[PDB]
Amino acid sequence: MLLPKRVKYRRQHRPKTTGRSKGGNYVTFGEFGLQATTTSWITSRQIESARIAMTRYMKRGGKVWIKIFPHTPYTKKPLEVRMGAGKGAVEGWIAVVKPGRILFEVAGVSEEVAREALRLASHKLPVKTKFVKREE
Amino acid sequence: ASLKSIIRQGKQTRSDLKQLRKSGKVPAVVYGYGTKNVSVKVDEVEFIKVIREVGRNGVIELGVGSKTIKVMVADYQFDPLKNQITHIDFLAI
Amino acid sequence: KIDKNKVRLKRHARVRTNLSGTAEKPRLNVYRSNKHIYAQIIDDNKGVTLAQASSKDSDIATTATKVELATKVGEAIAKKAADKGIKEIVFDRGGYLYHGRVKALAEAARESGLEF
Amino acid sequence: SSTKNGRDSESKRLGAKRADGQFVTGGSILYRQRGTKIYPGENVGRGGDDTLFAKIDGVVKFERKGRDKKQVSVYAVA
Amino acid sequence: AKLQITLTRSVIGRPETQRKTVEALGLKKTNSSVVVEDNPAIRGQINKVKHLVTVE
RNA sequence: UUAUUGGAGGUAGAGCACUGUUUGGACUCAGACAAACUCCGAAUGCCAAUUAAUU
RNA sequence: AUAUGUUAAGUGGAAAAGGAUGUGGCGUUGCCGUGACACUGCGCCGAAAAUGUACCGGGGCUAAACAUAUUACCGAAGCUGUGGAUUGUCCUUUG
RNA sequence: CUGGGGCGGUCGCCUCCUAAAAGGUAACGGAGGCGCUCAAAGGUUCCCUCAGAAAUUCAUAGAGUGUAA
RNA sequence: CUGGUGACUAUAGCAAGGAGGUCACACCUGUUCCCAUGCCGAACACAGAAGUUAAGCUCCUUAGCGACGAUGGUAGUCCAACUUACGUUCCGCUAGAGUAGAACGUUCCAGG
Repeated sequence: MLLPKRVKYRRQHRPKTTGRSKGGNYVTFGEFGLQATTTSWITSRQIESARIAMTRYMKRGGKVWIKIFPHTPYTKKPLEVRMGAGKGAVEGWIAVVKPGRILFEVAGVSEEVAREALRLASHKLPVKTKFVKREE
Repeated sequence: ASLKSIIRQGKQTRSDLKQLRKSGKVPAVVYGYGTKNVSVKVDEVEFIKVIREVGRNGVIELGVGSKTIKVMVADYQFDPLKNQITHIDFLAI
Repeated sequence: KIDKNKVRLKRHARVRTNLSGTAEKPRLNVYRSNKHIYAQIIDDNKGVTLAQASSKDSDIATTATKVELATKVGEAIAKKAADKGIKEIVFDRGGYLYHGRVKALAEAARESGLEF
Repeated sequence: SSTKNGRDSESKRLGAKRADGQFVTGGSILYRQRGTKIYPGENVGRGGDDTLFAKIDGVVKFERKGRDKKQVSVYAVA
Repeated sequence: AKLQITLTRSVIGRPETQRKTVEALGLKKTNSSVVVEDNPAIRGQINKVKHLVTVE
């Protein structure tokens, strides 16, 4: 789906989540975009699900950009283990989406088609989003 | 043509800018070579109405001291979550 | 062209960290050109000079112009410095190999009453 | 399900030992370090294990050597 | 002198640094007051414990 | 304890100038991520002066 | 109690994604009284558990609620008034 | 020692991160190494400047520094 | 304005154009001698008919690359108070733009 080909350290801390988005708030690559207004971890699973939805709606006529990427790995432990005896094993890969960040961008379609596509993509993501267009 | 702009003198405490930005006025600075650092107040309703006519990087008419000196907009702040302007750096030509 | 005088200043910098950087002073700084040879007594607490002597200050008699002129220059500096009351010197060779002309400027100043 | 980590060294108490503008005696240590984060100025010497000590007794002062480098110096009192 | 300082709030539940400044001001028990010449150094102490003390 | 002065240090933040991860163009341009990245960088805390005003 | 607004669920007096011609505000446009929307305040559905009401302490209240701003009072072994006891330090009076 | 004990792992030293810009700072928290080697891989004096890309040019250092950082 | 030698955070540079000659600085000329190349008078070092500004070098104009860099705003935060992320006071970045900016400078010797 999406993950680094190699990371240097397999077991990192969890990333901070309080605050606001530091960069990537503007619709740079395309015409319309979907903006996040709530902090969360976006796994590569829901990224690859939202992308399938958004692209299947447009019938693969327009162009789509994904402005986020799962870099940080999170670990989990076996089902009945007691606390202690080391760290877990790697489970998935996340991105941190704080309020402001533009998640997906779409270009090459009408306004209403992109609005419906970015509506149907935002039902597979665990955050609340809104529809923005390129800052006039 | 000419737009009135009251000057904000002295230190603007954080609550001053906070309760002004919740009312429809934005700080701004105007400088260049000859006129420098008149921290003034600019309205958010007329500024958008003039930027809709002249553009983002055009020449925006503004009265620096009840007079037009063909000030040009250099850069501006903007928060993506509310669609409200934050600040303008008004380079004088 | 390696610009011979520029490769001399790197060597001089490497020379001049243990010499009037923590050591005895004044310096007797020399300088070697294609034709002449210069030397001056310097102190570095202030940064001022106390003597001068050259191979072009009317020391010429048309001898073997390169080594003997160094000897005359050294004698002149040694008689100047003992005038003002300076019987102590550290010899900064300036990054020239201590051989021939610089060696002659040095060993012709020891014999003239200026003891390293 | 043991762990393979769990050993660490013992912290060498490094850093500065004498503040700026302070009087120090003829042998006091001024800065522990590995390598030279700080250089010896004047009346300050460097030990075989990188460390900065005062050679005489006077006021200690931290200056800047060139750019992106600093040094420590001891100066004569009175 | 000037600057009559009166302790208004207790110093129970306040950090130790705030308690030390109140002792330096000379204030002792709650509702006690002192008179001190105005300085730039006395103004700083009152500012640190400004919530606890009342100045006139 | 405060206020005036000087100093050591690299975290919050931000940034891509090194190390690594990363998206879309041309044949280098834009855009992002980092406890064990830093060209940068606080507020405070700390060390002092042999300084004052309180206590 | 005084002044100006909000809401109508008994919210207040538990809980999310998401859904909606509930109602107040400001703003901004498109056709001449009707449409679009932008950001907002207060709500409403989502909302199912075991002895007994049972998620205000009770009665009871839509004002005895919420927001905004003033003027009083109640309230502690705090502080102060009066009397007394012990230990100190000052000497206005070894007081 | 031990998120009860047993079975498993660990026990001394060095270097990073956690560590919150002085110093110190824990967990069966995250990563590695040591139990040496050198008679010149030691002292002193002179001289020199690298990797890599196309004997020449570019190069600020991207090399090397016995052995981890 | 020339030379030697120190101090300075590239406002001190890199790059591109123009000017300057043997009074200074170098190129040069060649290995008799001092010394030298792990091969090689290329360097180092020794002595110097004669010639040139070509290169080095010093100076002049450039804001292309670097280095420097405000005010305003933002992020972040010590303190306080509400209570779960604000709301009041203080300090206050980074980035980016307006800008300095094609160095100042001591002591000696010389044509002056």
